[PDB]
Amino acid sequence: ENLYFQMKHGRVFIIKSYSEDDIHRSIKYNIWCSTEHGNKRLDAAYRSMNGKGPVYLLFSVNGSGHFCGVAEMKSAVDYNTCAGVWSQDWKGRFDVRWIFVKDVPNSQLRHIRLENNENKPVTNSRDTQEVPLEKAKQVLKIIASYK
Ligand SMILES: CNc1ncnc2c(Br)[nH]nc12
Repeated sequence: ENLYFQMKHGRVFIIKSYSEDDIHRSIKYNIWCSTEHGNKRLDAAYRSMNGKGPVYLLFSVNGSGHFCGVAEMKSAVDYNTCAGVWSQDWKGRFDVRWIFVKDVPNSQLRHIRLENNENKPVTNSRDTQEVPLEKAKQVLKIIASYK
């Protein structure tokens, strides 16, 4: 048995990227940026957490068929930073720490559905879709165990 993930503090968000370049840059420099509304949502969650638990980011490139890894949010959002550092010319930056870098096919995860998103498969989420914690524990377990 593995009962590690089944912890009652933590918040988990889907991150969708159109760009494989942005993913590589994120892993290289441990930073990320979302849309304006995505940034606001992540920033609110990080600050309300007050270090009592992690904010996890589950990354997937749009259209790729797989998640590509897991990172923890590690700072609030800085909204006034150098423009143009990502593939398309994004307002701001925050720190992350990449945890897993591995491809996990959507087939491994499509059966987990999100009650807060019309019971759609977690694999059908938009950028910064939040994941209920009890579903997030199931997703993290499948990702950590995929080979
Ligand atoms: C740099 N950040 C991003 N890059 C590419 N696509 C994204 C979406 Br969709 N939301 N944030 C994104």
